[PDB]
Amino acid sequence: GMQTKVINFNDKFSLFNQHWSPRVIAEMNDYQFKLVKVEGEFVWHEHADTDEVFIVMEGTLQIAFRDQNITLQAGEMYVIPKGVEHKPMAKEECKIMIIEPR
Amino acid sequence: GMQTKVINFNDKFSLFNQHWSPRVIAEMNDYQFKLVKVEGEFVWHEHADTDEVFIVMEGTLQIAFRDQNITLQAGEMYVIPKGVEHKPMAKEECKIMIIEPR
Ligand code: NI
Ligand code: NI
Repeated sequence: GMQTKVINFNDKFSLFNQHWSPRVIAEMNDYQFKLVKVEGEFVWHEHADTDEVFIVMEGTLQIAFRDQNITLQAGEMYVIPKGVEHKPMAKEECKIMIIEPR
Repeated sequence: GMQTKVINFNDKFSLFNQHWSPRVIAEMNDYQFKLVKVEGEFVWHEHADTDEVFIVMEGTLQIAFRDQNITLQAGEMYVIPKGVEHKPMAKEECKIMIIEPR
């Protein structure tokens, strides 16, 4: 049945504990919805050809930009415009969802 | 500055009470993230050329299909494949997010 394809975020987060390792949970056209557990600092990087979306599901995420840091709480999102250098970070474990093209 | 671009779902949902009237809260490439308040039944329809994502933020949503029904709670999502007829319904007010091409 179609109900089996209803995705529960909490159920999906329970399946892995590894950090900085996105899990694809759904596809929409040529885009993917990915769950990630993060802690500590990522690296400075950019996506030259696409905007990237961060939705915080649980915890507190920071994203460093060249002149400022932004803070995202649970129930908040941000669109990183294409070509913009950034470095995601989390003081404690943070549960996020990323949406971007395949 | 850039913190002004952080989107809080509760803050956006509090800006309107009108039902079945999606409000665009963000854009990712040629896609839109839209918030909607729904209650009662919609109509049977399809999107021939695109998948459509529903994410329930608060309440309970039912989506009727021609052969079966699914139920989504807060913290759950479903991808309606392109060309598939469906009719969203909510017994009580339900807060949702829809993601699809502009
Ligand atoms: Ni990135
Ligand atoms: Ni629809």
